[PDB]
Amino acid sequence: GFRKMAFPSGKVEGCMVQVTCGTTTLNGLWLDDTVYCPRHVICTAEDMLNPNYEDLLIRKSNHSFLVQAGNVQLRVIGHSMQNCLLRLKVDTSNPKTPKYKFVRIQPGQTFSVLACYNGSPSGVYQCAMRPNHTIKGSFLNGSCGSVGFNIDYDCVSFCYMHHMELPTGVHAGTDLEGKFYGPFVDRQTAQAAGTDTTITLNVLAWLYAAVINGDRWFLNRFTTTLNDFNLVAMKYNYEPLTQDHVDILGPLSAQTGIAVLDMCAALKELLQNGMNGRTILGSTILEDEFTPFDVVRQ
Amino acid sequence: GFRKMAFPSGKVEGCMVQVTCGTTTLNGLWLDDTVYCPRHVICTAEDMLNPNYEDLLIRKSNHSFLVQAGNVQLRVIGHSMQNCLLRLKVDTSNPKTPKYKFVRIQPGQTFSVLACYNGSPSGVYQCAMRPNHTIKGSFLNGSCGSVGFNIDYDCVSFCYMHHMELPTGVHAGTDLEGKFYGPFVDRQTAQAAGTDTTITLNVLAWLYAAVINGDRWFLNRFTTTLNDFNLVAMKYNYEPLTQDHVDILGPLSAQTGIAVLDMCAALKELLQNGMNGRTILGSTILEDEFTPFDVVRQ
Ligand SMILES: Cn1cnc(Cn2c(=O)nc(Nc3cc4cn(C)nc4cc3Cl)n(Cc3cc(F)c(F)cc3F)c2=O)n1
Ligand SMILES: Cn1cnc(Cn2c(=O)nc(Nc3cc4cn(C)nc4cc3Cl)n(Cc3cc(F)c(F)cc3F)c2=O)n1
Repeated sequence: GFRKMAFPSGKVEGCMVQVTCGTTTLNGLWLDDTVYCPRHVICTAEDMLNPNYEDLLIRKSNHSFLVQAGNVQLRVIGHSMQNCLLRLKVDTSNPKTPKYKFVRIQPGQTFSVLACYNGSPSGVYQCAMRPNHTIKGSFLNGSCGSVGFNIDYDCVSFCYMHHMELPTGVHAGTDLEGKFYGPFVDRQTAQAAGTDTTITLNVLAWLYAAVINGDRWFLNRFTTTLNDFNLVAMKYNYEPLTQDHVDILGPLSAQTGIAVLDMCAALKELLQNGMNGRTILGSTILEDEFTPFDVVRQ
Repeated sequence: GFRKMAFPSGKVEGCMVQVTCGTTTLNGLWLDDTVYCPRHVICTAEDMLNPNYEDLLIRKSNHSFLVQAGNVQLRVIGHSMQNCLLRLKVDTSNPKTPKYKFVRIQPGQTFSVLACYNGSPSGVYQCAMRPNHTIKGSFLNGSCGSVGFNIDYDCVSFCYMHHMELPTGVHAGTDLEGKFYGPFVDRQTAQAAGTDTTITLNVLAWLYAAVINGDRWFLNRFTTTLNDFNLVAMKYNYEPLTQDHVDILGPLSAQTGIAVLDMCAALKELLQNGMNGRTILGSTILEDEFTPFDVVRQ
């Protein structure tokens, strides 16, 4: 019974606000007395290609910022720019602020997204940071500033602030210090992501999950070293497997009785021969956004 | 970017409590001054096969119910049984109760699930009521009493309270009046649902979703009648299509400009010739847990 599940979103929902500059508007994140939002909000339509953010910013007063939390207008007391984020100081502390921290997630790791429009939460889903530092999100116009997060105990680890859609339909954004994931810049120019690779640790977890679910037609009796598997994997644009990843897969290996390198030998034959029309957990494509942690939990 | 998306769960998270009788514990739903929970909580481990709930309930008083809303304890002031649910009147009106309704959902309709573990939310995901009145959910031990719901403009429509997992790994529960979906009874005995069917109206809406998102390869120049299509549907364990179904699909037909019976002809070809190892909206099976409403909203 494996499926993508999001963390409950309530702790983030009480932090979503709307931020408007003139006629340009997007989502912002209200923690304590600070509102975080993409600095792109200070662009007019003409500014959106080739903006000079330091010029646009110095030309702004606090009153230019219209910050709305539901029915309530909050007043910007002060404002500073931090990389590609604005930090708006505001006259009131959010009573709903959860315990939180700002983290920089790593490729292969998952998080929940609260997709938001004009400061209003719309939906929640899980997705993963890709090796090429984009995310395959589900985002419409007005979603700029929507936030990605994980929850451990009662602490929300914010890790993603949505900025833009790339021409291929994938998405780019920043951490909550405003540093972009990947080689992107916040301008309305056509930017291409590098070629993507498959998250091997997660494909391996998925194969383990399929074995736990009773499907083992892809297992074989070949052996491989880590080095020889990594050489094959890179020829098929799969990420090489580190020994840390082998350690991460330890619990699934012990539960199923299939040594990590033996599952790699299964994967190797799948990569070289394909699936001869067979399916795994019902699909002909190897899923790579289900983490070992997700498998173990479900 | 088209994926299953759950409603933001904040309004439901504020209603989740833990209910314990002796050592038996599960989740309850706290609305105004009432906690709703499965009556199975009044079972000792020895009672859980073939219990007599009328017998067990008369032997308890308000004191025997321990209700915890996080750190706070709520005092039970009264109690009664309604079908397979207990209604516990409490001390305190939940200050966080949203605008809400209780609805009974029909087969093929979708809802979000807030999976909970002994009173604490842990995950959220979208699923559907199967034609055979079970749910293909993701529920672990301790999830009894978790709730399913939809949201329409600040009003939460509760439609499902989780009770149990069947031998096949699917799930069974009640509406918020305590009446089970399907042929099931709340006791720890092996029970089976009827044979399931694929939700034709949902597959068709998902094919429209694909057309809108650019996936056009499965279309053909052909067309079919309702009666001939249903001859194919029965042979492949799909639900028969009705004119109401066709009427429901009108807006999706208009937006894409593909007549409904034209999409049925494409579906008939997909069922008969299988897919070519190609994908529709990223998946390699015909998805049937998106309603026409879901496709529009996304
Ligand atoms: C299809 N899609 C998927 N994700 C996105 C996110 N996204 C967005 O929501 N808005 C953007 N531009 C704006 C236009 C506005 C018009 N008004 C009146 N107000 C607006 C505010 C914004 Cl932010 N963009 C484009 C974009 C946003 C950036 F932050 C950036 F650095 C470069 C960009 F090209 C956008 O991608 N849309
Ligand atoms: C793996 N899984 C998938 N869904 C479920 C839901 N589920 C559940 O969470 N609990 C159940 N039995 C209990 C045992 C308890 C032990 N303690 C200390 N407290 C307990 C409370 C419960 Cl409810 N069940 C079984 C079950 C629950 C019912 F409500 C019912 F009518 C029949 C049943 F067989 C269960 O399925 N677990």
